[PDB]
Order: sequence, then structure tokens, then C-alpha cells
Amino acid sequence: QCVNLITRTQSYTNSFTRGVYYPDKVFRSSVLHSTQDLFLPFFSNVTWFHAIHVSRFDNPVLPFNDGVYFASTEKSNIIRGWIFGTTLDSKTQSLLIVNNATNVVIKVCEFQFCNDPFLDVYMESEFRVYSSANNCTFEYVSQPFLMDKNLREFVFKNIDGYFKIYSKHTPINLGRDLPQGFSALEPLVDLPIGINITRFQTLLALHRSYLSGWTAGAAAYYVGYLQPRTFLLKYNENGTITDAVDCALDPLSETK
Amino acid sequence: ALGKLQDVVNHNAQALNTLVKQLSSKFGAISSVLNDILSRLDPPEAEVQIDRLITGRLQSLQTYVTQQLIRAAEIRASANLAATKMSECVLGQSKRVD
Amino acid sequence: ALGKLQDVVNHNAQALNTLVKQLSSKFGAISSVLNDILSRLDPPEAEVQIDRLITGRLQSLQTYVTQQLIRAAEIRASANLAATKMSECVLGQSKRVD
Amino acid sequence: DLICAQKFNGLTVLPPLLTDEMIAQYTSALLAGTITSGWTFGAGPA
Amino acid sequence: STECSNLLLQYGSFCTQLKRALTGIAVEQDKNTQEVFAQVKQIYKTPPI
Amino acid sequence: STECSNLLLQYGSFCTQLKRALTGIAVEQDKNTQEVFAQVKQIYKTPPIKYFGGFNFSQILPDPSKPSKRSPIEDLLFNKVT
Amino acid sequence: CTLKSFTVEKGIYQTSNFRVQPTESIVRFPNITNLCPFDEVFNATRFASVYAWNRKRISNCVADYSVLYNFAPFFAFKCYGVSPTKLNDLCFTNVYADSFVIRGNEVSQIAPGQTGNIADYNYKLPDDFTGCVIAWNSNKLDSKVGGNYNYLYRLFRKSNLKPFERDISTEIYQAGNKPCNGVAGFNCYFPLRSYGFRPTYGVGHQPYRVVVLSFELLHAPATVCGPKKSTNLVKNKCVNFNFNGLTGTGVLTESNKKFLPFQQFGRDIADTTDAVRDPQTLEILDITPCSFGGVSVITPGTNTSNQVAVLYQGVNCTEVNVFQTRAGCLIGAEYVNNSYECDIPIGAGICASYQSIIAY
Amino acid sequence: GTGVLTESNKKFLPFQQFGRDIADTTDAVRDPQTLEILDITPCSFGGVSVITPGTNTSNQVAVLYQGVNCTEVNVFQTRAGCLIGAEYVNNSYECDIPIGAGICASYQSIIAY
Ligand SMILES: *[C@@H]1O[C@H](CO)[C@@H](O[C@@H]2O[C@H](CO)[C@@H](O)[C@H](O)[C@H]2NC(C)=O)[C@H](O)[C@H]1NC(C)=O
Ligand SMILES: *[C@@H]1O[C@H](CO)[C@@H](O[C@@H]2O[C@H](CO)[C@@H](O)[C@H](O)[C@H]2NC(C)=O)[C@H](O)[C@H]1NC(C)=O
Ligand SMILES: *[C@@H]1O[C@H](CO)[C@@H](O)[C@H](O)[C@H]1NC(C)=O
Ligand SMILES: *[C@@H]1O[C@H](CO)[C@@H](O)[C@H](O)[C@H]1NC(C)=O
Ligand SMILES: *[C@@H]1O[C@H](CO)[C@@H](O)[C@H](O)[C@H]1NC(C)=O
Ligand SMILES: *[C@@H]1O[C@H](CO)[C@@H](O)[C@H](O)[C@H]1NC(C)=O
Ligand SMILES: *[C@@H]1O[C@H](CO)[C@@H](O)[C@H](O)[C@H]1NC(C)=O
Ligand SMILES: *[C@@H]1O[C@H](CO)[C@@H](O)[C@H](O)[C@H]1NC(C)=O
Ligand SMILES: *[C@@H]1O[C@H](CO)[C@@H](O)[C@H](O)[C@H]1NC(C)=O
Repeated sequence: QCVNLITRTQSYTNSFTRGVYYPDKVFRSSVLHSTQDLFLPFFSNVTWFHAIHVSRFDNPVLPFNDGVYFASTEKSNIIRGWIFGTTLDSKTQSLLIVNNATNVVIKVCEFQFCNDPFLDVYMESEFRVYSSANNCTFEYVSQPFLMDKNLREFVFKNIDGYFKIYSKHTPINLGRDLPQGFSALEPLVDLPIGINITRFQTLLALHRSYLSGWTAGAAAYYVGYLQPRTFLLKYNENGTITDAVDCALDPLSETK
Repeated sequence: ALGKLQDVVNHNAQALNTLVKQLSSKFGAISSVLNDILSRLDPPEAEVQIDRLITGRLQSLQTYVTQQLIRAAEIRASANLAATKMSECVLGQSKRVD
Repeated sequence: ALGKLQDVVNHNAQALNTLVKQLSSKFGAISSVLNDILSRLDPPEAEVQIDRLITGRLQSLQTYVTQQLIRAAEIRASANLAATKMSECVLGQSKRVD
Repeated sequence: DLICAQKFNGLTVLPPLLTDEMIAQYTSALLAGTITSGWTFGAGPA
Repeated sequence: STECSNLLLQYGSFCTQLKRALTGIAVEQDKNTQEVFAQVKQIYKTPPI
Repeated sequence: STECSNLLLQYGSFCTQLKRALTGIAVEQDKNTQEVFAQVKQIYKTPPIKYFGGFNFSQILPDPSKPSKRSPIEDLLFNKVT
Repeated sequence: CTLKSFTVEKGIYQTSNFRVQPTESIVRFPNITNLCPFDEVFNATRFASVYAWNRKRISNCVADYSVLYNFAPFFAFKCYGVSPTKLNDLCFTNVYADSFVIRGNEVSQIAPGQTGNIADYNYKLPDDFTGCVIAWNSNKLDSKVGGNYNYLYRLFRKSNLKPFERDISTEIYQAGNKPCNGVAGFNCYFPLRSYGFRPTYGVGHQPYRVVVLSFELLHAPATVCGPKKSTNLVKNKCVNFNFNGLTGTGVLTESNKKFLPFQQFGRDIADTTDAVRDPQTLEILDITPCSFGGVSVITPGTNTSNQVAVLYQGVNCTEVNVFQTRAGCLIGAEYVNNSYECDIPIGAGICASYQSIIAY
Repeated sequence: GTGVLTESNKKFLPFQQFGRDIADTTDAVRDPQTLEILDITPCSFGGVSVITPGTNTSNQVAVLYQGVNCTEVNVFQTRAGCLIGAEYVNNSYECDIPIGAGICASYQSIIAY
């Protein structure tokens, strides 16, 4: 039941100082800590994707590279999760993250993914996400991380068997979607997956029309790519990362 | 105005901080924590790892003592100059120019 | 007549030359070249050989910096004396004997 | 070639802040002050 | 050599200490020259005769 | 760690050398302070009437109001060095 | 003893460092106890081939390694980053069991930094590997008289594998200048070849079952722990504690540091452990080093007297003729209001003399 | 190794293959394929120094590549090295930030004089 419904346009914006996360699970207070990790570089080129369904294949699969910074200003019901893998068919393993109103299901199987996968509500069906799922080797159900203007930021890394997801939810006063300042993302889950991830895709939810089988919808999201970079993070009195300098961005920050 | 004295304070704290920072160096060993090395290895190989940590920390401590001695010599020269100024400028009138 | 300044130049160049010559010291390793050690040995063995070269070269660099600091202290004392002679012999007439 | 070897090994000579010409100029100023003004220039106006 | 630098990072801030000491010596030499020669703030010149 | 100390004993009198050098520096600093400041064996005091023919030394003489008994200049110096 | 002389001159001498010793050892481990499925890995009838080696994740169990020792036909039991006897006392995460079958002579190649065929194209170990390799002969089960050809290895590959990478692609290899186009022929060979395992052969060629246990050390929350029992927690006392394999000597106190839910350990400016979050009870215990200081022995000459006083540097008098000074706590000297010249320097304006030993 | 291979004026004897400096560092080599002498000279390196005023005042910076000619890297050539990001001014002022070889830098933009 794979149907091509989503068309996608893309623009380029500035990352500013978004994308900082806690590099480990160690509490540090009122210190300057220099760490080398996969970070989103400051003022880097981030692609803004607008995915539109109106009531042919124009929704290609994005690369994963060394890790992905994901952001969205949309509500929690439009963007419902992600797809990770290499071939996205029955010959290789793949990771499916699906959120709904009650919980999140993270599941690694041999999914035969559709070219334009989307979760359709009518109850929720995954027959437009994939056509088959066999030899399934991982399942993890937990509390959702898409809950209810509000900018939602995620960092995905695939390091030595673990898919690390970092998340932050920030109330952004009406203005530029990617705001200034620092909002450090916190580690949300480390999943012992151990699969090869080179490509990824965002999952959207579409409503049936009952009148043009699916309701028309739009979703805007920002994707940036992490690079191996050395950061100097400032930990305040309460352990929060309130500031950072990217060591290789400019000579002033390199001096810092 | 008071840059010189603060500089001396700045050097001393930094030297101690560097010496403190040197405790976080593996020095070619599996870990920088001695308790982990004891808790994880048998004495034939733990002795080797502790030896690597001991030689690295001892080299750091000798380096710190060497710079402390050099700075002590510089401060002693400055103090001797200060004592000479106290004797000749405060306790008398000096005809030495500048 | 001008041996002292020439001596300073002679010491500095020789110290740099000695530091350069320290790069051609095996320090107990199979070779003084990192490339040859890396190509001709397996990673754990090469790691050990390189770490021997690293500790030997680091000891040489610390020795050079320490002797440079001591010579810097000597030159600083000589410069302070030269400044005192500049102030008291050139900018005024000195009643200090010799 | 002696300087070249040091440069190849990462040892760099830093130039003196005061060049030989400016140090010579300072000595010239001191000589002119001590010849034309005696010790007055060292203690105040020349 | 990248491998040598990776092994060198295990020794910590020895490189920082050596660079800082040499930087202190380098600024000290300029300060020494400034103390010895720059004792006047007026550049005097001799008369033409 | 006792085992670390046992292995450290094989290196000899390095620890004694470092402690002796630091102790020498520590006594040297006190000797430096004695040489600079303790050059008079009489503690002189100013007269209660601070009139010196028009010369004002309030900024350098000790302030009775302050608990530290320091001069205004000395108090400023202590505040400005941290 | 410190001065190596039987006569001590008048003065203050630094002799040793006073430190309060721990009173009891507390071990805190997760309360959860589940028998770990080592039977599945070690007692299985069939193992995978070296090109398609089986990886099993071990997590959320308590492991008793003593039974591994109790029953063991394992000719080789070699550990690299950890002691075999200390495994019961440590906590781990990232535990993996890698099972495969290789030759008798190939057991040396399952090591970090080894050059070989199965090392490069079948199973690669990292240089920083920690864990234990287990090898035992399997002639009785993994061999047949007619030849057991079920175990295959990758003889040919374009490039070396990564650590913990499995290659099961049955694509042809081009061994020469001429392209092969997916068809075997001259200079075109299949990459996977089977072992000729027969019981009649001598040692060195018999099939060997190898299981590699891989761990990580302390850099994540641990889920696999040893059989050690959890003890109760004690506050405000010098104890030697063991939190999830982290051993330290300090006083555990209540903390006001707002730890985030993921955060476990705590660190100071020196990146040394300053707080811990216990797995069994999710509370934050601040770790403070036990009281210590330098002891200086103030004494006059042995010609004059044998009385001594001790100065504990930087230590308040309530944590050890008792006088409190800025330098530290002075025991054995009586403070005298009367001011005299300095005889034995103590510090912070305080000097000592012999008249009994007085401090002023 | 790694280095530039320039033409050499050194006349090697027929048995010699490599060449060394006074300080025992390789300075020459003979090519095996064609019997010619090349002066192995390592690739350019420099000490990157950052000249900046206080962050309280401004965020403008200048970069000094010590020992590097400006053609091998607001670009000015000094005897200390190549200074990028500061504009040379023919006026003379007191030294604020020392650069070297008589060059000093100040903030007014960042000027070098
Ligand atoms: C949201 O997702 C959860 C998890 O996939 C759904 O809960 C499951 O529903 C199925 C219905 O066939 C049950 O068999 C499972 O036992 C449920 N699992 C859990 C953990 O509750 C839930 O139904 C979804 N909600 C909607 C509205 O689709
Ligand atoms: C000496 O100098 C002090 C301060 O330099 C003078 O004290 C000042 O007195 C004036 C007028 O009485 C006040 O307005 C100031 O506030 C005072 N300053 C301070 C710091 O106290 C003092 O009057 C001078 N003369 C004598 C005789 O002491
Ligand atoms: C981002 O990339 C696109 C194409 O790679 C380019 O056209 C655009 O100028 C870039 N944006 C910025 C801010 O550099
Ligand atoms: C991951 O998959 C891509 C494409 O399928 C492949 O080129 C790459 O070599 C794979 N990497 C690993 C480590 O398997
Ligand atoms: C994958 O599934 C197919 C059919 O569902 C099966 O033939 C194959 O053996 C499975 N592979 C594994 C590793 O389970
Ligand atoms: C830190 O925590 C305290 C106490 O919860 C709170 O009052 C304060 O606002 C927090 N933030 C900062 C920056 O101090
Ligand atoms: C191991 O397996 C054998 C046969 O496969 C069985 O007889 C034995 O009881 C098993 N032992 C354990 C401890 O499971
Ligand atoms: C046991 O530990 C778990 C954490 O792994 C915790 O959630 C639980 O409350 C603990 N149980 C008891 C009785 O302390
Ligand atoms: C080696 O081959 C080159 C290329 O044909 C030729 O010029 C040269 O004469 C040959 N012999 C030697 C000794 O280099």
C-alpha cells in the first residue's frame, strides 16, 4: 500500500549556536570543560525542509553522515518519528521510531519501507510506512518525547553500537524559528542498536479525508549535520550548560 | 597598576592548577585513577600500570618544583631589590639616579 | 673583547642544535623515525616504541626549557644590572666606586 | 642551513620587538641628552 | 604523525607548560631591552654643529 | 594506596628532595619578608597631632577607623589585589 | 627518624601527614538480581562461522563468573583489560559475547593489533579492547569424519573490516586486472571457503570454539554487576565505599546539587569524583575526602629538652594544651598572652619557644 | 616523509643517494628513476598567533602567521610574519599590543604601525 503523497522543498538557513548537548552523564558545576565530540558547528548551513501533501516521488531519503541535528516548530502530532537505515528494505536492518499520543515505540526490524512513508490516522496504521517487517531484533516502548510556539530539538548519533538521542523542548516567543542564545539538549535515550545507518527520513502523520483520500498538510523541519569538533562548555552553578565556544569556528573562539 | 603582584598570584595558582590537572593524565596507562587499577588488575600488571602513573606524576611534580625554584630565585632577587630600596630610599636619601 | 655577547649567541644556537640532535636519538627504541616504527611494526608494539620516543623527546624538551629558564634568569639579572648602569652612569654621575 | 633545520623541527626564532635601528636610535637619544643636557634630562626636562 | 599526537595527548598539559615557559622568556627578553634602553620618553638629537 | 607507596619506595629519595626544596622555598619567603619589612627593631608611632608644617600624610598613615589598621592607600592595594 | 640523626636542633620539622582512616567498608550495588543467561552462550550445540560470528548483548543481569571457572574445558582463558579474579567485584555495561569457530592455529589472531586473514576480513578487534577471550577445542561436536564444511571464512576481500563488523555479503571478488562480472573463472575466486575439519588431524587444525567477552569500563551507567551484596548507607563518617565498581575513601553527606535524571557521577574542577548517585536508592551522596593535614613537630634542641608539640596544618582543632591557629591546630603548647621575639616560627604571627613549650 | 622537492645545485658523488644537513636532517636526495639531485625542503609551517583587544571592547581579531611570507598562506607583510586583519598605518603611536620587529597593534578597527 505504498503511495507517493509528499512533495518536499528545501531552503538553507543558519544554525547560530543551536545544537549543544551534554557530552556525558557527569554532573559538572561552575566549570569550563573542553570536550571533543560530534557537535553541530556554530553558524553552520542547516537545511529547512517543507513537506507538503496536497489533496510522483518527490520526497527523497536524506543522508545521515556522522549524526543529525533535528529541529521543528510544528505541533507534536504532525511529525511522528523517524526512519534510520542504509537500504531501507528487507535485506538490511532498520530502525523505526514512532510516537503517538500515549507512548513511543522504537523498533529495529527488517522493514520493507515505502518510498514515501507516512503514518495515517483513521486508529493508526503503519501499512503506508512499510509493507512487511520480518526477522525483528529489537523493540523498546517508553514514554513519548513529542508532547505538548514550542521548538523541539533532537540530536541523533550512531556511535559504537548505540543510537544516542538527545532532546530539548524550548518555548520560543514569536519570531525567528531558530532563536539566539543557548538551550543545551539533554540526553534522552541511548539505544544499544548496533546497525549501520547512512540514510534517514522523517515520518509525518496524515488524516483521512472521508470526502483526495488524505487531508492536505504541511510540515517544516530543520536538519543539520554533526561534525567532529572540540567545544568549550560553560557549566553554571546548577550544572546547566549556559554557553559554549566552538574551538575551530574563528580565531577569537580559538583563543578562548 | 598592580599587575606585577597579581601576576605572581596568577602564576602560583596556575602552577598548582596545572599540577592538579596533571592528576587527570593517564601517562600511557589504562586509567588515571589508582583505585580503578587496583580494583581491576592482578598485581603483576597492576604494578606496571601503577609504575606508569608514578613516573608520570613524579615527572610532573619535579617539573613543578623546578619552576617553583626558578620563580623563588626571581622573587628572591626582587625581594633583595625591594630591601635595597627600603634601606636606601625610605631610610635615607639616595643620590642614585632613577 | 666581545666574547660575552658572542657566548650568549653561542649558547643559544648550541642549545637549539642540541635539541635538534635529540631528534636523532633512539632512546632505546628500534629507530628514531616515527614513520619506520609505524610501517615496520604492529599497532601495540609500535605504540610502545613511539611512547618511548615521546618520553625521550619530552625529557629533552623539558631539559632545554629548564636550562633556557636558568639562562633567562641570568640574562635578566645582567639586564637589570645594565639598566642600573644606564640609569646611574649615563643619566647621572655615580659616586659608587668601580 | 642551521636555521632551516630548527624551522623544520618546529623551533621558531621570534624577532626582537625593538629592532637594531630603534635600539641605536635610543642610544643616540641617550647620547644627545647626556652630551647636550648633562644629567638634567634623566631627572626631568633636558 | 597523527598516531604520535594521539599518544602524546595522554601526557596532559606538558606541551602547554613548555609553550607558556618559552612565551614568558620571550616577553621577558623584550621587557629587558625596554628596561635597559627605553629610559627616556624624548628622542633627543644633537645640534648640527 | 599502600601498594603504590611500596612501588614508589623503589625510586629512592625523590620525595625527600621535593619536600626539602619546597621547605627551603617556604622559609625563603618568610626570610624575604623579614629582609624587606623588618628593618627596624623599634616600633615608632606618630604624634597624636598630625601637623607637619602643611604636609598631609592621611593617605599613607594608618586609619584608626578601619579594623585592619591600614592606610587608605594600603586598603586600596589590598582590595585591588585578589 | 626523618632527619636521620639522634640530635634534633631547635625548630619546626615536617614529619608526616595525619589522615583519619575509614571505619568500615560499604558496598552499594543494584538490588535487582537476575540469573544471567551464560548457559545459552556457553552450552550451545551450534556456533556461527567466523565470517558471520554471533554477537549477543548481555545487560540487566548479575553475573557469577565463578561457575565459568568451576566447569571449564576451556584450554585458553585469556583476559586483556581486567583481572580474571576481579570480575565478581566489578559492574559493567556494553557487555557482548561474540561466538565463532576457528582453527587451532588461529587463536593467536583474535587479539588487538594482529595481522592475519580472519583478523582483517572476518573478525577485527580494536586496539583498546578490554575483556576476555575463551577458546576450547570442539573436535567432538564441530567435526565430522567425512569433513565438516559448515564453517566458512572470508579468504578474499577488497578492504579490511572495522572492529566489531560482520561481513556476510556473498559477492564475487576480482583478484586480477580483468573484471569478473559476477562469474567465476580465471583469477576469479569465491571469497568464502570452508574449513576441512576432520577428527583425524592433530592439534593446531582441529576446530576451536572462541567466545569473546567485551566490556566497557565506568563510562556509562552499568547494568551487569557481580554477585557482591549491597550494604546499608552511612552518613558523615569516613568510609571506603564501592559504588558500581568505583572504590573510594571519603565521607558521604547529603547534597543540595540538583542532578539531572541521566546524571550519575559528580566531579570538581579536577575531574575527580565528588558526588555519586546510587542505583539501588536514587539519591545523591556528596563525596568529601576524609580529614587530613601535615604534621609538623615543634621541638627545642635535644640538648635542652625532649618535649615536643605538634602542629596539624590547615586542620581545625575539633577534627583531631590545645590551641587553634590560622596555621592549624597546635597540640602540646600553651598559648601565652605575653609577646616575645620569634624563637620557633609557627606561622600567621604565631611563634613558639621553650621556657614547657609556649606559643605566642 | 613530506616536503617540497626543488631543483638542487649540489653535485653528489656517484655512490651517494641521500643528503643531510649540518644538524643531521635530510636536505637532499637522488631520484632512483632519473639520476638527478633534488633539494627536499619541508612544506611551510607557521605559528598562528591571535591579536585581539579585550572582549569587553570588541570582537575583532587579527592573525599573525609567524615566519610565513604573505604569498604562501587587510594583508600586511612584516618581518615577524604575515599579519591578516590589520591595516598598516604610516602614523606612529605608542605600543599597545606588541607584534614584533618594530610592529605594534592597537584598536581605534585594528591597526598595525
Ligand atoms: C499508541 O501506541 C501504543 C504502542 O504501539 C498502542 O498500544 C498498543 O495497542 C495495541 C493494540 O492492538 C495493544 O495490543 C498493545 O498491548 C498496546 N501496547 C501498549 C504498550 O499499550 C496504542 O494503541 C497506540 N494508540 C493509538 C491511538 O493508536
Ligand atoms: C588631609 O587630607 C585629608 C584627605 O586627603 C583631608 O580629609 C578631607 O577633609 C575634607 C574637608 O574636611 C573632606 O571634605 C574630605 O572628605 C576629607 N577626606 C578624607 C579622605 O577624609 C584632611 O582635611 C586634610 N588635612 C588634615 C589636617 O588632615
Ligand atoms: C548552504 O548551501 C547551499 C548549497 O550547498 C548554498 O547555496 C548556500 O549559499 C549555503 N548557505 C550559506 C549560508 O552558506
Ligand atoms: C554501511 O552501508 C553503506 C551502504 O549500504 C556501505 O557503503 C558502508 O560500507 C556500510 N558500513 C558499514 C560499517 O557496514
Ligand atoms: C530472515 O527472514 C527470512 C524469511 O522471513 C528467513 O529465510 C531468513 O533465514 C531470516 N534470517 C534470519 C537471520 O533470521
Ligand atoms: C539555580 O538554582 C537556584 C535554586 O534552585 C535558582 O534560584 C536559580 O535561579 C538557578 N539559576 C541560576 C542561574 O542560579
Ligand atoms: C548443556 O547441554 C547439555 C546437552 O546439550 C546438557 O546435557 C546439559 O545439562 C547442559 N548444561 C547446562 C548447565 O545447561
Ligand atoms: C532497585 O533498583 C532500581 C533501579 O535499578 C530502583 O528503581 C528500585 O526502586 C530499587 N528497589 C529497591 C527496593 O530499592
Ligand atoms: C631506469 O629507467 C629510466 C626510465 O626509462 C631510464 O631513464 C634510466 O636510464 C634507467 N636506469 C637507471 C639506472 O636509472
